[PDB]
Amino acid sequence: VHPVLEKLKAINNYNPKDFDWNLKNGRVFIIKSYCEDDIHRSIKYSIWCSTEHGNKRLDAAYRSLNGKGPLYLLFSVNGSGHFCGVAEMKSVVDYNAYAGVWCQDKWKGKFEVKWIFVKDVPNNQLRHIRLENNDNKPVTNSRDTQEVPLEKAKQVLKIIATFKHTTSIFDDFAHYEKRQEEEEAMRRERN
Repeated sequence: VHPVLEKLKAINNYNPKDFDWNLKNGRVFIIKSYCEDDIHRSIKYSIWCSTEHGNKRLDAAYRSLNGKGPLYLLFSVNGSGHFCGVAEMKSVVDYNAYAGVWCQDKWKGKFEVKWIFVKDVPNNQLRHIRLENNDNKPVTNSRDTQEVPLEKAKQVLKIIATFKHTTSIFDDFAHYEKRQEEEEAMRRERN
């Protein structure tokens, strides 16, 4: 286990056993990430960034929720065929600061997150749940920042929370540490 990840696991409480999936209120959105690298950076730095369109949608929902319930984010890397975890949105969107940690280097802005679940859940465990707000297409064919209606979100979160996973993005944390070192070395060589 890479020492950087060991410390993150020590300071956090990933994959809790008492998560309340029977949401009484709050709101739930799908996050469709470009790349595994972004998940690694988000876990390390507890920030996320979507496109300009996606950031505005998440900011508006977080602000309208007014702290009365949680806003959860269900993450899936594009092309992967699975979800890779769940985080809670923990701040308003900052539209002006570049985070400098995404595969899409051009993205401006960020918001704070708290990672709760970090676990791979195959799409075949969720594809039967359809979203009445996306003309009843499966939740697994959603685009980035698609909202999951509350009752469907309870079903999805129950499956994610209880799934006996075998793999997660933590498995090759060492690879992404090395990629970050190289990404940073490349920027230093430019300067």
